Amino acid sequence: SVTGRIVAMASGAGRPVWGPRDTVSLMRTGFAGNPVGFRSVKLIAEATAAVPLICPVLDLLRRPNAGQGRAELFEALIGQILLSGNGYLEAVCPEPGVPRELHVLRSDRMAVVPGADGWPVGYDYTVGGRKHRFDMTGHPDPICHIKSFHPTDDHYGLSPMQAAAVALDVHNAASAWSKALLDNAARPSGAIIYKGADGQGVLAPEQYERLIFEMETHHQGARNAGRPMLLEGGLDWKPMGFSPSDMEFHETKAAAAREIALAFGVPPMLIGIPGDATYANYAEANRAFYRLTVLPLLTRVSAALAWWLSGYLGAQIELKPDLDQVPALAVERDQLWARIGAAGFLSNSEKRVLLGLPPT
Amino acid sequence: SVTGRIVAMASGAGRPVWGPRDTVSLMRTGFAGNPVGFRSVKLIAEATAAVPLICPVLDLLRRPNAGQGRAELFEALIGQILLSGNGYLEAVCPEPGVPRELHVLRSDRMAVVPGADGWPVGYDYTVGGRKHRFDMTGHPDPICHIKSFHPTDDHYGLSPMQAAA
Amino acid sequence: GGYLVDPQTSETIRGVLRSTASLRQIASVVNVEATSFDVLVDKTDMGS
Amino acid sequence: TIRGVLRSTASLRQIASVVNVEATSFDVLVDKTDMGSGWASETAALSETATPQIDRITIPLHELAAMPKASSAFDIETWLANRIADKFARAEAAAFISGDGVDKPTGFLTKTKVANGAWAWGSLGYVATGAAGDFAAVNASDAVVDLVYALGAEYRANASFVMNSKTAGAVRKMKDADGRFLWADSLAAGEPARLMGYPVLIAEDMPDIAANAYAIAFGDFGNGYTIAERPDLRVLRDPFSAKPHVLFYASKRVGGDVSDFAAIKLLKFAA
Amino acid sequence: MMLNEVTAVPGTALPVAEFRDHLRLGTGFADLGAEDAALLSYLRAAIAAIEGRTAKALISRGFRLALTAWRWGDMQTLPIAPVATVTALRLVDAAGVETPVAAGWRLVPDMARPRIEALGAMLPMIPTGGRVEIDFTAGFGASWSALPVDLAQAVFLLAAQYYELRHDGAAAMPFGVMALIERWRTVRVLGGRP
Repeated sequence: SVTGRIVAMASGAGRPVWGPRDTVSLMRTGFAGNPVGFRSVKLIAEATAAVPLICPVLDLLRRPNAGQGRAELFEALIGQILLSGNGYLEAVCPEPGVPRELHVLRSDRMAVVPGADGWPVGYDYTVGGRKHRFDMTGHPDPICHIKSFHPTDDHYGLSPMQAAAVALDVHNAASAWSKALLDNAARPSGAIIYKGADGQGVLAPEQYERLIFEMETHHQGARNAGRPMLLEGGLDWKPMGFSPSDMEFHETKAAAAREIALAFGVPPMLIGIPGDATYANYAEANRAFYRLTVLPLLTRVSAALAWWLSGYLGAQIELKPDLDQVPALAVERDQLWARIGAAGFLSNSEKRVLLGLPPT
Repeated sequence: SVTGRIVAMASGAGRPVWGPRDTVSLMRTGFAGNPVGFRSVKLIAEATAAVPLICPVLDLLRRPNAGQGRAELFEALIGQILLSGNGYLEAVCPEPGVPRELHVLRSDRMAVVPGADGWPVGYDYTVGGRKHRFDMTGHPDPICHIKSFHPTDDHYGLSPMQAAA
Repeated sequence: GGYLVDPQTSETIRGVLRSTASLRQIASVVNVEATSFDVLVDKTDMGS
Repeated sequence: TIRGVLRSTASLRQIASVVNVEATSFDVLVDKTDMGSGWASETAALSETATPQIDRITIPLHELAAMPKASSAFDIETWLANRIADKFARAEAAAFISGDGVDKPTGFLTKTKVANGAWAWGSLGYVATGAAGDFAAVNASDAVVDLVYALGAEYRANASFVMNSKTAGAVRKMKDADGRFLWADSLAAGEPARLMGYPVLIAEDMPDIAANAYAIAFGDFGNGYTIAERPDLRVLRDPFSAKPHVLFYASKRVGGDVSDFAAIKLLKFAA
Repeated sequence: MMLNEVTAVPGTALPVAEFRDHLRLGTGFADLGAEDAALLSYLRAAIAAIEGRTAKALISRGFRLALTAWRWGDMQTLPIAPVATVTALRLVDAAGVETPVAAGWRLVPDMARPRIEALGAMLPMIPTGGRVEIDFTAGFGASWSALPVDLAQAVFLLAAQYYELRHDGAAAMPFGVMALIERWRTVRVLGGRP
């Protein structure tokens, strides 16, 4: 905070700081463009919305606004964090405490203002040429700004799609390689070469319609596969091939489809990409998914809702994921109940306090 | 909310916003065209209809209308969400509470209207050149608009077929 | 004092009203995405 | 980190009345004269003493635009945004002081000055120094002090001097008959920043000492000069027009002239 | 990109009196001028053959390079190689108005890459639907003596050939016509986008 004043002047106080320009184009080319970048965010954002929470405040979260439910809110919230590294939540307060409206402001059209002491004073929702200038020079601070970790930038997040932005363009263009190869390719199944007495000679349109009708009827198609095809003088049939037949950038697409899944943190088994068996039997890969890239993400966002929404209340509230009755963690729950349940030496109430039960 | 009021006047209030151009052509080439895209939607839409629900109101859901059962409704509903990212349900209310008709409106011929404050005021069912202009300036709001998540658009869904196009 | 007071304007920029009947109402429109459209009619009937 | 030349920052923005305006113009409404009430007679008609004729002065709220073409060691988006905000903070400073009427705010120097003592409303008052080249030779600073005391006691509650650097130089060059520096006596003092009990604003767009130039101003610019503006800065991060050069578009709109012609007094270096 | 010539060569600058010494016509005859109408017809036909195989100019006549869209964002390599003192990048408009522009463009002289690189990171923009003709005088020198002599010899090896055989009749030197030309051709290996 003491050094906060020094970085603020360099950027320029009172003026909007934009950060990354090409953020909106990674969405259309990397999330609406390829299925791997599409499925990876949809797999996470529909997983963090499904996790229950532990606190009143959750009555706001259950019904944030019209037409945007509890689970639909976090899909919009985490879906901006995975896409552009930043999450925004406007609170509309007709009432003084616990404001009854939440709105995920998209992070394409939002810009920060550094202000005096380096910590932000303005946020600017910029649609068309129109700005809004939300104000942070107050106590309730009407927008929570959830940052992904960015080491070099002081105001935004890193957005894992930016780290995979080369592997998206490999997977977008290798998939479009095979598309435009199926659309721009002339393979013939042969060529009836007609030289003539000279090195060059055309055949007359009388002879040419004769050549079609014996080729149309008697030689093409499945039903004429293999006629013995008499070739008189001058004529010759050179059959062409198609030498790379399968596998046009097949492994570099399948390797880039795994590096996209690597950056968002989904395992290759969940998304459905082919590859070597790393995880075994989905009791691991679903448990690894909710432990390395979902529950760390959800306990970081819920820790920002636990502090931003407590600024509207008087008493501070904690708000964490449940990490109980989330059915992907049952292999960590069998393993912990059967450990203490088999420990017969310590008594009955001495293990209800370990497994989390109210003792009797 | 406050941001939404500014967003409206950029696109244009009172005028229909269409969104995806090709969503009528991805259906014929991606759902009636290949078996893999056909079976994938049929595998999901016949799975969501089979799941029971927990609540009266479900008596409407069991028998929404003539010739369109409970399981046939969600196959039509999810079959529009997987195809075009948007689900629509018209309710006909002769009675004030629990309207006895549900209809899956197809999302090819439906268009949104942003209205004044950014949240929608009109939905336009456009077949041929003929419109309807459903009204959202009331409390019961006769169409539920189920969106798939779309980060760039403010009015529609993303439709996984568009991602696999 | 004439600079002190300023007029009140209308709430909306209003326009001259022109007709809406357009033959779009009575002809048949098609939701199409193309560069051309090709109707298929039968000029004459088969001989019987 | 890319460096630049460090230009002057003091801009008359912090001592003039900054009004956030949203329309096309800002209309200030000042009466030109007094009520004119007289002591009534005990047997007289006594009617229609007078009425102050009001006047609307229009702040046109012009716009300012600079359009550079962009054409990974240092990052242009932040640096050019930190240069063009400085240029918009400095180019409006020239318009606030010596701007003319066309498309830009008219500065307080361009308002048809009349010698004080014959002061009317439509102008600004000045006081003469003496000889035309510089301050008076016999008694320097007499022009400064009667510039202070020829203004009005109500505006001198919070008034300030406006000079550039090399007029404050010529002020600090004033010395007594022993040469002891009337302002900031020693060579160890520095800028005392409280000339005649009033602050000094070093605004470089003021003219320097010349044959007739008005190099020193003094006033309560909070009543005198009204800067009406819109606080934002447009940022068109343009990805079109030229593939080779980004050609960012940045614009701020701002206007202003004098609201009160009694607040500002000038020092004419002539007879 | 049209690249026409404003003015041709004068003809009097061509060394017809020295080409006649090359071809061994005759020394002291009283006629001496029956071939003058045709000898410069083959010198202009051999220079223009070597001006196309080498993309050089050789007499420094004035050119006019009328083009519409810039080939690269800022560079604009000129076709005719040995240049000096680009006169005018007058920027015509969609129709009519021709405004010459100093425009902050430079000229990078080279025999291989005669660029016109701009200094403001973007050449002067082009009114949509209008061309940008560039007047420039490109060549080695004004007279025949200012040429590289091996290229001047390649004209004399070639225009002597057109004088000695009229139609395409077939007929190995160490430094022939071709081996003198090849250090003046343009060696390029780009078929790419930029």
